[PDB]
Amino acid sequence: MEMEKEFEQIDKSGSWAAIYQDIRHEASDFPSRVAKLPKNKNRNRYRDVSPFDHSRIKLHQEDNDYINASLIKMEEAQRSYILTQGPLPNTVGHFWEMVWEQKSRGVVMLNRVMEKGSLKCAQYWPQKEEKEMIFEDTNLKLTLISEDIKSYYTVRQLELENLTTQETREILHFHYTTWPDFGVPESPASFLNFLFKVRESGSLSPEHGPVVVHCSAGIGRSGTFCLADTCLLLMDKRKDPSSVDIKKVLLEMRKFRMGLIQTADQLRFSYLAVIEGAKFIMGD
Repeated sequence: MEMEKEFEQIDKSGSWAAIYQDIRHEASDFPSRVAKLPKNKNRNRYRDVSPFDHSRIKLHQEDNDYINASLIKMEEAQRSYILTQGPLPNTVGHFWEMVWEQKSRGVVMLNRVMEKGSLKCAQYWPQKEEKEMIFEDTNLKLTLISEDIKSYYTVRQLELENLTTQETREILHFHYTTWPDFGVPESPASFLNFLFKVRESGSLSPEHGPVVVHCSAGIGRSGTFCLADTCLLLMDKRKDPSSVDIKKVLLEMRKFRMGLIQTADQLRFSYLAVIEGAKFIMGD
């Protein structure tokens, strides 16, 4: 069923809550035993959001290999993403350790450091060229190279140095700054414009490791980003673009991380973004 028609159908009948609850009922449940170990309580921002053991990212240290992050592997679309929580004060060094070990080219950030008067993630990158950051627990140096501030997003060039080997790499930070404190955006135009800028950079391409994407919990805004990307890529690839079923793709992605898409408003917005973004994918 053409999603666009399915869309008007749900909208006229006002069934978005009932659709979303079907998804929550059919979604996978797998064990997350490593996340719940007592030695990791201060590595988890929220008690009810954990990586499954089968898909979690492991740090390459013998000490404690745990970080609240998951590998979403999309086999038909040939895309992979790492979804993670906003870094905590005790995990900023683990975050950049992961970015290095997994060979990512880009980091995607969908939240502000402060929202609704409270801190949603640590200030984990440097704000001035001449004031670099050193993560002594994981032996890494991070320097701001350049900054391009636009109306709806900011792009930053960062240098990450492994102080153990003195290798350096360029990391691109893509920061969407205008998601509202409550609800979802009214039009998906600026979110789609942002997604295409990430694509154009090479950060989503198979010559690099998976992009790292995060919001506060790493499941809501972050889920919207990867669901919309994967769905548009499948409409490109398939003989019949109408065969792309957004609810089935979301359930496949939830085999890899719990809770992706947090509200019925986020579900609706994901439909809207795919429908509108298809009006370039099909040749316009």
